[PDB]
Parts: sequence; C-alpha cells; structure tokens
Amino acid sequence: MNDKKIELLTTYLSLYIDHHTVLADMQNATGKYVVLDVRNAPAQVKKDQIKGAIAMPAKDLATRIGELDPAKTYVVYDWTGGTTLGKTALLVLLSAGFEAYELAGALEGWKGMQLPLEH
Amino acid sequence: NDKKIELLTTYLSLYIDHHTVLADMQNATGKYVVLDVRNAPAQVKKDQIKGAIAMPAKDLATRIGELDPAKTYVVYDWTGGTTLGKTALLVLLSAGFEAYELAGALEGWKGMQLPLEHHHH
Amino acid sequence: NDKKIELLTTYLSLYIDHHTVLADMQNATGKYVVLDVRNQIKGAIAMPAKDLATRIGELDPAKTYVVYDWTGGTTLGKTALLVLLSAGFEAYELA
Ligand SMILES: [Br-]
Repeated sequence: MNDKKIELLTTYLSLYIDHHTVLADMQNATGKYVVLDVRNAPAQVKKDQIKGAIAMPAKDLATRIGELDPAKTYVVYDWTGGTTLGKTALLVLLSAGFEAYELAGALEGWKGMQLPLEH
Repeated sequence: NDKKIELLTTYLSLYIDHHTVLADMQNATGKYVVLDVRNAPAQVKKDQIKGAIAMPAKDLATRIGELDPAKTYVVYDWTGGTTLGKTALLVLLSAGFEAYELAGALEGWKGMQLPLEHHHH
Repeated sequence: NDKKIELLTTYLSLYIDHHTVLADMQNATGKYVVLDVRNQIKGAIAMPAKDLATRIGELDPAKTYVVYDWTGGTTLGKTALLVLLSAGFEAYELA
C-alpha cells in the first residue's frame, strides 16, 4: 500500500539533516559539521547567512572542491526548501564521494525559527 | 523521458490541491481531516486552517492512535519549504493511513485568504 | 548513496538554469518560451496550470517551454511540467 510513495519519501528525506542537530554542533563546538551557503546570488543580495557558514556558490563548487576536506561532513543550504541550489550542490558532493546533507528548512526555516545569523 | 514523468507522478501523488480540500469543507462531504503539524509554540497564535487538528509533528507518531482510519488526512507546516509535511506523511502512510500534504501549506492557504478557524466576528 | 544520487539526478533534470533562459530572451534566438502557470516576468505567456491541459494545443512544438512558479513552490510548476512532458513537449521548470 503506497509503496512507491513511501520509497520516494524515504529516499527524499534521507537527503536532509535536521536543523536542531546543526544548531547543537555550533553551541557545543563539537566540530561535527561544516555549513556551506551554496546560493549563487551576490553578497549584496544574500545580505545575511547562517552563523559560521562558508560561502560556497553552487556554480563554483566543482572548481573549489579541492578546498573541502574529505574527512568532514558538509551541510548545504539555499534560500528555501523549494530552491534547487541545495540539491545541486548536494549532488555534486555526493557524486564526488563527500559526505553531505541538505539543511531541512533551508535559510527560510532557520530565519523563521529565529536562529543565529551573521552579515 | 519516462524517468521524469515517473518521478513527477509519484511526487505529485503526495500532495492534495487546496481546491479539493476547500470544496470538501464547504460541501460537508467530510472526506478529509486537516492536521496542523507545526511546532507547539507556533500553534499558540491560533491561526490554523478551519477545522484543523493541532498535532505537532514530533507528537504525531504518538497520537496517531486517536485518528479515524476511514478518514483521509491532510498535513501542513507553516510553509511548503520544510520537510515536516513529508515526515508526517511518511508516518501516516507507513501506518496504513491514506494521507496527503497540503499544496502551498499554511502560507499559501492564508495567501489565498482561505478559511481559518478563528476569524473576525 | 546510489538512491540519493539517482533521485537528485532525475529531480534536477526537471529544471533549467535561469541564466540559459535569460540569455536566450536576449540572444534573439527565441527558442525558450516562459509560461506563468499561476492559478511577473515580462514576455512570459500567462497560462494557468489548470487550463494548460486544454490550451497546450496553442503551443509551438519547436519551442522549449519553461514553467515559472511565482510562489516559488514545488508543485505548481510540476503539475504543468507533467502535462507538457506527457504531451511530448520539451519543457523545464525555471530554477
Ligand atoms: Br541564488
């Protein structure tokens, strides 16, 4: 019953990591995740970003991939859950053999929960 | 491309149109039960969809035993961009229930000025 | 990660870069046609996703259609895409 739906939902959800987990890593300084802001918009358009995030535009990821450490775990995020740069960056990383996840809720969710940002 | 159409068909089968939900709540068909799966704090503003049952996503699996199996459930979070709707949907479908996520979520519903439980008197 | 890579690959194939579309709207090539399927982008043809399954016969097959979802959702564009692709049309959703 609803086998196809369940299969897609399970694979789909496995792409993400909960913001609570990301939040605890920074508040405990456990060094578990490296947060990448993969939006392609200019800095003047982005305005703010998740606290401690690294600007790694999806369009340059391939070229700057050598900058990332293979032994770490990456979390990518875009404007919203509907934008596709999060998934695009995730695909590049997973395809490259990197351990990565997309931030559930994206930047929109983070801001909605009044979580830490920076300019 | 069969793979594209295949994905689109399955992905869309997860959602239900607001028009379908609206028509049902105005014709008294009683075919759908709306579940507000937003986090508890957000639901304090009492801005839920008309007739929606307050059921925080993190409590769904626990309170799913209070639901009528003959009804079709429609879940929604404050916005469609989150994964709370799909996570709730997975719980319901895995339990043998018929459910769908509301297209547009709460933001979209309000955006269309659709019926909310509490309104001007 | 095979299942993840597979899903992501098919999912992303549904979309087209705004850069490619924009350039075409200036390149004087005019091979892309933008459809606003809301039930604004200048030059876009207003065609509701609900009426698409009836007006789609007013489309030139030699053109690639790009569905634009103003609300930035993930279902409106897909509804329109499903209709267009099933009809044999080449189409993508504007990312
Ligand atoms: Br962007």
